[PDB]
Amino acid sequence: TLAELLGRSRIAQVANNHKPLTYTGKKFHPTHQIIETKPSTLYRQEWGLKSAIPSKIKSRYLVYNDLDTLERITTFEPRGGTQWNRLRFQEMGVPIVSNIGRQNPFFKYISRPEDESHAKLSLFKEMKGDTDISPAAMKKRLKKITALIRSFQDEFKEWLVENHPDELKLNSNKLEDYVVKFLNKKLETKTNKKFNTEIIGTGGLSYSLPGKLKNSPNGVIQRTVVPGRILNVVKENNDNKWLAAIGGFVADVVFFQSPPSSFNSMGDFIRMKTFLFEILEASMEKNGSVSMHARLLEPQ
Amino acid sequence: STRYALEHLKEGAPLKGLFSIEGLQKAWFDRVKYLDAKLNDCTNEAQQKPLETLIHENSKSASKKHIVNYASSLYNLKFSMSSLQGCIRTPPEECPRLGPEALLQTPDFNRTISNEPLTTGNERLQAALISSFGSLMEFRTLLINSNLAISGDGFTWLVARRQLDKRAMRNDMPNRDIEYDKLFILNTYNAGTPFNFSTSGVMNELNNQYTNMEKQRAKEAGNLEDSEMTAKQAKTKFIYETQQKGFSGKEVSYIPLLAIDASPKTWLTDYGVFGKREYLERVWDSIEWKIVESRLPQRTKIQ
Amino acid sequence: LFYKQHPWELSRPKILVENEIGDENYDWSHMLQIGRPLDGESVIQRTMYLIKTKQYGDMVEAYDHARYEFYALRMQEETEQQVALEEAEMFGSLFGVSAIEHGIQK
Amino acid sequence: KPPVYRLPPLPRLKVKKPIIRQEANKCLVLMSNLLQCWSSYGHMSPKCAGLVTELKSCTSESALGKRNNVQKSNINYHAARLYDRINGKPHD
Amino acid sequence: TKKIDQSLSKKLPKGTIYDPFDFSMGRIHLDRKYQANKNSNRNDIMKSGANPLEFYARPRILSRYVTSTGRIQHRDITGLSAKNQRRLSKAIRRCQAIGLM
Amino acid sequence: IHVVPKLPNSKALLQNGVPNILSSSGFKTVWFDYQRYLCDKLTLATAGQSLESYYPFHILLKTAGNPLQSNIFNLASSIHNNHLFVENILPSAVEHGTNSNAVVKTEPSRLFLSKIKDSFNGSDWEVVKEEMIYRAENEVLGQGWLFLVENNEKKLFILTSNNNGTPYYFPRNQSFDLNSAISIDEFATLKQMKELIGKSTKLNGKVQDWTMPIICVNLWDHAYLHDYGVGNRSKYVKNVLDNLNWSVVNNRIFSGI
Repeated sequence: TLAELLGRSRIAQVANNHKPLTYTGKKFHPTHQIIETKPSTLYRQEWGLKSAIPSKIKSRYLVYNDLDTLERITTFEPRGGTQWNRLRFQEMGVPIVSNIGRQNPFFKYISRPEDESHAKLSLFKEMKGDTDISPAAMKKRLKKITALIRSFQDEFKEWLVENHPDELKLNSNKLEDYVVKFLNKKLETKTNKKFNTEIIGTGGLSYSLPGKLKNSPNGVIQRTVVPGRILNVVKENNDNKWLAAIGGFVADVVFFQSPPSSFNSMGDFIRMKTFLFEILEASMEKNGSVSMHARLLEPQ
Repeated sequence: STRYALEHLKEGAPLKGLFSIEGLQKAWFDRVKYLDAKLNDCTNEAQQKPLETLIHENSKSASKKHIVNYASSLYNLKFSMSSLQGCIRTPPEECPRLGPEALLQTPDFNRTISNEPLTTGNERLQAALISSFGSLMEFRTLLINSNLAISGDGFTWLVARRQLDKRAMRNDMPNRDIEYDKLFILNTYNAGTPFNFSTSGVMNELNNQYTNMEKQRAKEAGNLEDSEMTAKQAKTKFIYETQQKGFSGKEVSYIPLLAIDASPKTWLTDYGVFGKREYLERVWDSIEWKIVESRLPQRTKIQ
Repeated sequence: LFYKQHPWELSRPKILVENEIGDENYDWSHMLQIGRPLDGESVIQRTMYLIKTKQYGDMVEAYDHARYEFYALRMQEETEQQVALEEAEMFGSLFGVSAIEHGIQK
Repeated sequence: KPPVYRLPPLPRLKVKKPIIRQEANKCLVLMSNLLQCWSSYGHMSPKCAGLVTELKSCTSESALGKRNNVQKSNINYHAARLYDRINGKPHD
Repeated sequence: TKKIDQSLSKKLPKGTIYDPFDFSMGRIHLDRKYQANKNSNRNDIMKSGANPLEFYARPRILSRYVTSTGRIQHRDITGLSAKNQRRLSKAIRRCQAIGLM
Repeated sequence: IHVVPKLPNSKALLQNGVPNILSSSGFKTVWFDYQRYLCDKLTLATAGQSLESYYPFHILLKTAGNPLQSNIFNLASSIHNNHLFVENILPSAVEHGTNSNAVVKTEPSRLFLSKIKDSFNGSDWEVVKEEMIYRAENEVLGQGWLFLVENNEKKLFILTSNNNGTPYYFPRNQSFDLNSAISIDEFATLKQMKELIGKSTKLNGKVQDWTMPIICVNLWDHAYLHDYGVGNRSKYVKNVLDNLNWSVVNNRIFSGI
C-alpha cells in the first residue's frame, strides 16, 4: 500500500527534529541529520525535500527542521560541517578510551550483578531521576505507582512470611533488602524505560578499537602530531591547562614545563598562529562530549 | 631446505581444517622453494647466516634490498605457519565454495568467541591480551579485521613493545632486555618487517641527505637561503623525529609473537575469491597458543 | 531512539533523492544490502524483520540484537579505511591536503 | 510558550527609517588619535611620529581619505517582495 | 597592542565542537542577538510548579521579581504563566502589607 | 549499483577461457569472480553517496586526492584496471558469437611501432617486451599492475604499480615500494612529486596529469596462480604480451582524425 511505502521512504527515515537550527549554547555532538544532494540534482534545486531549495544555495549539504511551514518556506540551514569534525577525528587516529575502565559498549559482554548490588539506588532512580519533570506529572508517579506496588502486597505478605519469617519477628534491616529485590524481581518482567535514550559509548564518533599501531615509511608512529591553535593567552581560570582548537574539537593542552614566549608576545591574537600538538588520550563524558588531552610540542 | 621446515608441515599431508593437500603445497612447499631460490640467487651467504641476521644486516641499503625482500618474505611465512596446528572444522576441500553472498554476511566477532588462550592453559597470555586490547573479543575483531583490510600481500602481527628504549648496554641480558611493556597489533605489507629498529628513521635520514645536497647546490648558485625553506625543512624534520620517539628515548623495538598471512597465495587456492574471511576464521581456530605464550616476553613491572 | 543513542550518526550525510523505490529487492535476514548504505535505517529494518519472523518477542531485544550487528559492520569499515590509507602511503601515495589541513586553511 | 504576536493584514510592510551602519573614516580616527597623542606626550613629541606619518598618507589626496562613502538598506525592497508569501494569510 | 576586548573575542568551551565560522565576527553578533535568559527556568522557582503565594513571607525570593524601587515586573519580563504572574503579584502585594517587603 | 560489464563472446570465455593465456577456470577467477567481488564491494562502499552515480574511472579521479577515501579509490582503480587488462587480452572485442569467426590476426600498428622506436631509442617491440617482463619481476614484489603508458609529450614509457595504483594520476601511481629500502634517486623522485603537488592552488590539492594507459597486464595472484603457479608470473606476462588484442591497443593511441 501507499502507507507502507511511505513509512520506508527516505524522508520517513529522518527522525523528527525541531531543535533550534540556530543554537548559541554549548555544542557537544551533532543535532541535525545532514542532507546531501548530488551535483546533478543541485543543478536542478532537487534535494529530495518537498520543495525546491533556492538557487542561491551553492553548498551540497543542509540541515532542516520542517518540510513546509505556514510561512511557505522550508526551515533549513545550508551547512554540513559536523561531518568534517568526525572525519578529522578519524584522521587523528586516537581511539576513544573509557577513563573508568568500563566494558566496551559495542561488544555483547556477559555481565553479572556486580553493579546490581545497588538495587535500591536505581529502582528508586525511576522516581528520583525526575530532575526536569513536571510538578504534577511527577506527582502522578506517586499515586500511579502506589497502586501498582500496593497490588503486590498480598504476594509480599506471604513470600516474606515463608522465606524470611525470622526477620519479620526480629528486625526490618533485612526486610527492606527483601523489598528492594522483590520489586525489581517483579519489575524486570515489566517494561519501565525498557528503551534507554542515553548515548551508547562514543555515540558513533569512532568505531576504532584500541591496540593497533600505525605503520609508516619512516617506521611505526609512536606519537601523533596534529596542527592546532591556542585560543587563550592565559591558562583557563582555576585550571592548570590552556585550551587548544584541534581538528574541530577544543582540547586541554598540557605544556612540558614552560609556556612558549610567543604567548606573551602575541597576546590575545595567539589564535592567529598554528602550533603542533600531541594528542595524549581521548575520553567520552556522559554529556556526549569528547575530552581530548593534548601536549604543545614545541620545536626543540 | 630443512632450514625452512616445520614438523607439522609434511609434504603430501594436509593441515586438517585449514589447508588441503593441494593448498598446503602451493601455500608453503611450492612457495618456500621459490623464495629460497631467489635468496640463493642474490646472496651467497643464504645457507650460512640465519634469516633474521640477513634481515638486520643488509637493511637500510638500496643495493641489498632484494636480499632482504626475499629474506624477510621467507621469515614472515615461516613465522606465520609455525603457530598453526589445525582445527576440527570440516576440511576446506570438502566444503562448498563461498560465493558473492558471503560479502553480505554479518561478522559475529563481537558476540561470540572460540579457541581462547586460557582454555588451553596459556593463562599469562590471556591476561596480557585482556590488558592491552581490553578483551579477547576486541582482540579477535581487531586482528581478523586488520588482516582482512590488507588488499594484497602482507601480515598482521601480534607484537610486544620492548621496554628497553635506553640503548645503554642494549641486547646484553637475555632477560633484562627481554621485557615487554604492552602488546600491539601491527600490519606489514609485501616484504616489511615487524621489528622497526632496523628501518626507523630511514626517511628522515634520506630527507637530511636531500636537504644538504640541495643546500650545497644552492651555495654554488649563490642564494640567500629562503624565507620558508629553512622553516619548512625544519618542521618536516621536527615532525619526522617527534613521531618516532619512544616513551624514554628513541629505541622502540617489537617482539614478534604471532603472524597471520594476508597474501592471496595462501587462501585463494582452497577458499576462493570470496573466502578470505572464512580463511581468517579457520586461522583463529587453528592457532596453538602455546607457541605464542612461549614467545611472550616477561612483563615489565615498573608500575 | 537510534539517533538519540548515536548522535554522531547524524553527521553521516544522507541523500533523500530516491532512485526507484520499486526496484528495492532486500532480504533483511542480513543487515548489508546491495544498493543502499549502511546506516540507522539498516538497523530499523533489521529490527522489524526480527519481530516479524518472531525470532525475538520484545522490540527492545530485537533492537539490541540489530544494534550489535551494526557495530560489527561499522568496525570492519573503520579498519578497512585506516588500513587502506596506511597501505597506500607505504607504496608511495602522495596527498595534497588532509582533512586536518583543510580545516586549518579555512 | 514565548508569546507570538500575529499582525492583522496590512497594506504594506515597511521600515520608516532603515538603520544603516556607517563606518568611521580612517583619516578622522587617525586625526583623533594624533590629537590625543599630542594631548599626553605633547605637541610634536617624538612619540607621535608614526601617527603624523600615517595621517599625512591618509589625507594626502583627500582630507577624509578615499572611502566607500555610500550605503543603502534593501530591507524595504525585500519586505515588500516577500510579505505576501510569508504573512501566513488564509487562502481566498 | 596585545589586548582585545572580551566583546570582540569568543572563548570556545572545553569539550565542544567548533566550525571555522566560530572565529568570525558573525558568530559574535549572532550570539548577542540570540542571548536570552533561557536558563532561568531551571533557576526560576516560579517556573518550577511551586505556588508563588506560598512565598508571601519570604521577601528574598519575591525581591527577585521586582525592580530596584519595588515595582513588580511585567509578565513580558518575568516570562511567567498568567496564573503564576497573577499569584506572584498577589504574594508581593500581601508581603508589602505585612511589613516584610 | 555497479554491475559487472558483459563481455563479448562470453559463452566461449566460460568454456575455453582465453586461448594461450588463461584457462576457463583461470578466467572465471580473474573476471567472473574477482570483478563481481570488486563491484559488490564498490557498491557497498558508495551506495547512498554521490559517488554511486559515477563510473569507476571518474570515481578514482574524484577520490584520488582524498586520504580517507583510499578504500574507495583502491576499489575503483582495480575495477577500471581489470577491465583494461581483460579488454586488450580478449580474443575479439566484436561479438562474433553468431558469426563464428575464428580468424583474428591483430598486429601492432605503424603508429604504435613508430612511437616505440621514438621513445625507446630505436628499440624494437620485442626488446621492449623483454624490458616490460624484467620491470615486472624486479619492481612488483607482490600484487600490482604493469602498464605501457603515453604522456603529454607523445612518449611511450613503462609504468609499474603496487597493489591498485592508477596510471592516470602520478601522485597515486604507487610505483615505489617504501616497505623496502629506496635509493637517493628514488627519494628525489618522491620529493619532487611532493613539491609539484604543493604548487597547486586548488583547495583539493590536485594536479593535472594527462598520462593514459595503452596496455594493461594484471599482476595479481587472481590472474596467474591457478594456471602458472607461484614463481611463474614471468611466463604469464610473456604470454599476455604475445597474445594482446591489437585492435583495442591501437585504438588507445590518439591519431587525430
